[PDB]
Amino acid sequence: PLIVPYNLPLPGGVVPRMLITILGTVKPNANRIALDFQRGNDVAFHFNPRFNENNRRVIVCNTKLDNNWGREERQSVFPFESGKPFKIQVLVEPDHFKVAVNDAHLLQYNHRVKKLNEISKLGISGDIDLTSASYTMI
Ligand SMILES: CC(=O)N[C@@H]1[C@@H](O)[C@H](O[C@@H]2O[C@H](CO)[C@H](O)[C@H](O)[C@H]2O)[C@@H](CO)O[C@H]1NC(C)=O
Repeated sequence: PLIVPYNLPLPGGVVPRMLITILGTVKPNANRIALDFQRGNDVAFHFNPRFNENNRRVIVCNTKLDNNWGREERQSVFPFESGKPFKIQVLVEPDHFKVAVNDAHLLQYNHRVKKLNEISKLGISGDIDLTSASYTMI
């Protein structure tokens, strides 16, 4: 097991065909999970399952540039459950991050930060027990 928050270095940045796999279990009565793909202080892709935003479960995705959050992209399909093991796979494609949860496609996020090679770390945080975080090329 890994200590949360966990920083996964992405040496030389991300590139198309890189697959990141995250295995963990959601804590009971979780509030949030977050993945933050970083370019220095900037957040290229923030992926943020929220378990109780005004008694709704929602995934919020966004980009933070110069300390400012941009336009949120919201997904109401919510495959995480409190107390239960999950797998998140993030596949870098030429034009977007593609995210699957428990083997099922969830969402795509168009690249707003376009210097992919500068996206050099992934932060994993939130209400989880983290089992594994790794990457491979497909
Ligand atoms: C309903 C709505 O628009 N709520 C937003 C919050 O989502 C937003 O929260 C911040 O969201 C960013 C990602 O976009 C990130 O998850 C931060 O950790 C989180 O604090 C908040 C502040 O940017 O703004 C709310 N908007 C309003 C109108 O208050």
